[PDB]
Amino acid sequence: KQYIFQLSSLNPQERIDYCHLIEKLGGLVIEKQCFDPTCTHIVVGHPLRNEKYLASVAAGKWVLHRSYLEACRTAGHFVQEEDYEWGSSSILDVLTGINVQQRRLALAAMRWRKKIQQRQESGIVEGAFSGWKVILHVDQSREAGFKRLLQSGGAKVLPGHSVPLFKEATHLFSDLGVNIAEAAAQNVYCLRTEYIADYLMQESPPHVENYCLPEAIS
Amino acid sequence: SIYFTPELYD
Repeated sequence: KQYIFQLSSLNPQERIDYCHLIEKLGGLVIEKQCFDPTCTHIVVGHPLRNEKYLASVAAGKWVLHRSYLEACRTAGHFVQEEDYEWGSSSILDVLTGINVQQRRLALAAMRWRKKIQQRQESGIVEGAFSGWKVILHVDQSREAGFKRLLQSGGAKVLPGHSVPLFKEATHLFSDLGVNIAEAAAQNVYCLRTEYIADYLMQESPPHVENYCLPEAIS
Repeated sequence: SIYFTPELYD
């Protein structure tokens, strides 16, 4: 089996210590600030709505608590992942300070891992955003992160926000030169970026009408 | 932490 890690929401010394442990154990770490779809596992210090966490869920990666690696260190090899998944009872029942956002994030990680891995062995490639064709109009500080997140779950991110693209688009997300009302007039879902995360975080997410951008309202 | 990757949200 392949053991290609990323790391997220960890102290620098934790990251250094774990990079060394993972290599010692025979795995690899992708040391990038951004999400990389080549990875198979991620160890997360704190479940957050950041690029690595959400994109790992969208693709159904193993999303693991740090005690995983400590059990690996003891065993002298990579142990079974199940009891160390953030969404598992073994982790959730023992930890404190987990707020509702984090619990939802942890549970979603496990749920999407299960869903996607049953489709892999069935021979289909299909993340959380499969079938989505997306126009992004988001803060430049954040756009590339959303694009990778969306792509990780199998969405097509369309190039640009020109009106001609609206007929190909299913979703237009914004958190803010884009003619939104024009897209809405064509029944493109014109939605706040929060929908992306809640879509992953929730078994049954609220109706899209709850996330409508201002120009798309009634 | 300053060393945790910022969220994609306010």
